[PDB]
Amino acid sequence: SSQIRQNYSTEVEAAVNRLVNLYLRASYTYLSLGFYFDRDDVALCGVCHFFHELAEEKREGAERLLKMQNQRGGRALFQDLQKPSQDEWGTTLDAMKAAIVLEKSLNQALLDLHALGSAQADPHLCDFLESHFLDEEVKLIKKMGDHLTNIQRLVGSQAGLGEYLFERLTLKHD
Amino acid sequence: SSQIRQNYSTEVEAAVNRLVNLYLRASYTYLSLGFYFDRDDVALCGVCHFFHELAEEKREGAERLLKMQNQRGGRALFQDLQKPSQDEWGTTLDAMKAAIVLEKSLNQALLDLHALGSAQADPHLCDFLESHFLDEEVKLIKKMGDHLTNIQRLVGSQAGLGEYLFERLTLKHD
Amino acid sequence: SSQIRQNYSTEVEAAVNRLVNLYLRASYTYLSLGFYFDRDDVALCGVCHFFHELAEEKREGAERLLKMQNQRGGRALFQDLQKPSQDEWGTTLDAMKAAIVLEKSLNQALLDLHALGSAQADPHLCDFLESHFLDEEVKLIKKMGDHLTNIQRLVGSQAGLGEYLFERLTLKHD
Amino acid sequence: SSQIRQNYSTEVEAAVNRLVNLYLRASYTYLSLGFYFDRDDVALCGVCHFFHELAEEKREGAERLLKMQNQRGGRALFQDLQKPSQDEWGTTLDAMKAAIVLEKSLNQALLDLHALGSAQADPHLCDFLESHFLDEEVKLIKKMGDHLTNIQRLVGSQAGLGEYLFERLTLKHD
Repeated sequence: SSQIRQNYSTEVEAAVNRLVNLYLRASYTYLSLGFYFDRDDVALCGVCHFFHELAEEKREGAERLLKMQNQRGGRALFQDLQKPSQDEWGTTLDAMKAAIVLEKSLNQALLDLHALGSAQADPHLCDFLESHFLDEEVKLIKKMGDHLTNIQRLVGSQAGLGEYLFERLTLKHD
Repeated sequence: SSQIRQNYSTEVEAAVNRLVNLYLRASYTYLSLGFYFDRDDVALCGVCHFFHELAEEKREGAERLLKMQNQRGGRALFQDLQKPSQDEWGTTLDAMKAAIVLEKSLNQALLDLHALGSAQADPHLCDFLESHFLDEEVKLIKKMGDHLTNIQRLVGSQAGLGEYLFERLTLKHD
Repeated sequence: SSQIRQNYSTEVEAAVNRLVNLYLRASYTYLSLGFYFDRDDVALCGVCHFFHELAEEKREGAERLLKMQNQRGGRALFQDLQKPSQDEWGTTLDAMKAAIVLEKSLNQALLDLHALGSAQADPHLCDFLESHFLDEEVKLIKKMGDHLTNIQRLVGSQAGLGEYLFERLTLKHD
Repeated sequence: SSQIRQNYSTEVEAAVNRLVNLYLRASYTYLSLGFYFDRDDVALCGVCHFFHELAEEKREGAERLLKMQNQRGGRALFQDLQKPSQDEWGTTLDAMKAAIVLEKSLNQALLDLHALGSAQADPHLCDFLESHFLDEEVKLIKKMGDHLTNIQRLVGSQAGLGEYLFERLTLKHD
């Protein structure tokens, strides 16, 4: 039961639970991506930090959604977290491409949820998705697109050299 | 007169004045609630601080609305402030129930005003109600619901003991 | 491929991947447990912190196992993460009971893996499970048993009061 | 004579002396490796620091083993230290390959000694090899495998450029 629920549709409640699952799944994908880059036959430190930072960001996003669910009087429902789509992620380029596709899918899910909030006249939901979701997604996708462009320019005829240099000079950590 | 008014409907201007009255009335209710808990035959310090903090928050909300009214070129109009609905507020439980009802009514007034802003295509109003009103209300109502649940679990067969313990261990101050 | 693998059986590699899944599943269970205690109709702050701290600990355990997998030249393989066994977790007592059962299952999985390491004559694995897994589990299970005993002594005839007091006086945070 | 020897087999005592010789020999190999990279016709600063750090680590390992030998009441016996297997070590890649082979041989000697300790029911020996030998070896071999992968990706068609960049950007010092 809840003593607090107000202007919070069952449709939005369900969509929020699905978005939690999508964020957690994204986090799990990023967990796998980072560890792949820590394989001794891959060994790109900076790429591990990049994807693991994202794993943490996605988990935090899910956690924020769950906090909001409870603030509104909705009820968290968890589903299975599907294993990531690949066991091996190819080159830094392949991985960054998969990451952009992943983010675009999360972004579309956010847009769909915002549209649902508008349809349900739920301005708190609208406000919430703004800060910490919509703008963060746009910024993250821009960063990934920038990375992709730099990775692509570094392939040329010497892909190994380019991959090393990108990790050394773009993906620094700490 | 005003030299600044732009995209600010008479409908919104009037609704903002009514919302100021509702916030001030809420502040007055909270003033009364707190002092009731300071009666020598009631004597629950933590409950006084809880409601008096809310009295201050509600007054600040009204003040923000009035500042916004002037920023938009609307004109403040004050009405009587109706005395609070009760002279005596019963138990901490009774009081917390009355407080939740009060807040839900303010929240509904905010939602009605946001809807009016949408209908009048007034995005500044929309932005304004977001921060410092909509999200604050949701958070406050969640806190009150949490309190209610804890108060309710403490009644059992020993209501006096439970009421004392809630004030001592949940409603600490300073 | 790997250029580093030495004395690391396929049996242990597979068992390590399964243990990663078990730790992640435990983390997910704890995520759900904590949020349940943040429902407005449950509202036990200290219990949320307790289970969320464990969610973090379990995720870190999985992460350590994955780091070790790569250090040994094994290959991480992720599987679905099964949703937690319950959507609603009952009383603090019910939850603490479920947590102890969960931990005992993880502990048994650690013991099974240590036995496999002994059978495969893999002392690095043996060393690894020692620190940060075996002793941490024993300590955690002891803490949970202590909590259970205290929760049980607090039920008596006044379960609501006891549940509140345990959260207030045992499960403090920060 | 000794007044302290307890549960310390002559087999383990002898194996410990042989392991001291292997560690010292490894240290000597690393001494040679580093100085080769300081030849004016080789001139790779970072590679000198990398191998000289290892020379120090291996000497310290031998010293720890000798301290333990005396703690157990065994008697140190030194043998000749065979000169390193090469006078000239080729490319950074050739050298890193030779280093991995060297480390794998030390690791195997540690595993053989741990097995002997198990066979002789000597848990102090078991404990000792754990910390500061077994786990350090695994970590070091993982680092070397990572280096090898990076060196290999940098060869491509421009080996000179790749060798310079690895030394500049991976093997920094101080």
